[PDB]
Amino acid sequence: YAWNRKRISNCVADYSVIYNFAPFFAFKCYGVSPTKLNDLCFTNVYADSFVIRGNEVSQIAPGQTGNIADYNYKLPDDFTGCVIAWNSNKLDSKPSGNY
Amino acid sequence: VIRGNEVSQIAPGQTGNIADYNYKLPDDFTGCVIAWNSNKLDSKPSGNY
Amino acid sequence: PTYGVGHQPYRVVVLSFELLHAPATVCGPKKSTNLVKNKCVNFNFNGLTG
Repeated sequence: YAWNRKRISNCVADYSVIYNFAPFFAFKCYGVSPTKLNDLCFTNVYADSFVIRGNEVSQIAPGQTGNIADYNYKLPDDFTGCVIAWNSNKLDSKPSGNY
Repeated sequence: VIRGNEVSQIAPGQTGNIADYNYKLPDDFTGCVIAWNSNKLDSKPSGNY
Repeated sequence: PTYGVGHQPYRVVVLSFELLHAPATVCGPKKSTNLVKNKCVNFNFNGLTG
């Protein structure tokens, strides 16, 4: 509900170093492909960060309703971006409870 | 033996590092791709180098 | 072994098939049937039904 947006502009970006930074399986993308992401030039890119449960990662898709997608983080129907998701149990969980 | 991030690259039409420098599948490929995790056999605390 | 699931080892074994352009050398366990002629019949010649 209080997710942060960071503006990225006026730089060159290499997208082959993403896989060495976070332990995710693969990209999921809408409108583009991750293989050809380094073959063209953009205007502006933004980054969003939040943490949700494993049952609500399906609500980070366009045209989907639910709990997170209806009241916390709604995506456009013409979304042309790529969403990365990975598991983090050693940093986002505590034996006493990460509240 | 490949990394877990390179499983999707073993397909026709894929580009990257493994698909362009180690192992490339043809566009007219007709077969089955099998991948399973091997964290017990191919992993060492000092590293499987 | 303490790494994440994205950096975990994977053992990949792929199979590449070859379509029927030669005499077939690998086939399944089905028993053959004696040939019949001059009758309306269903056939299966090395996987080619009809």
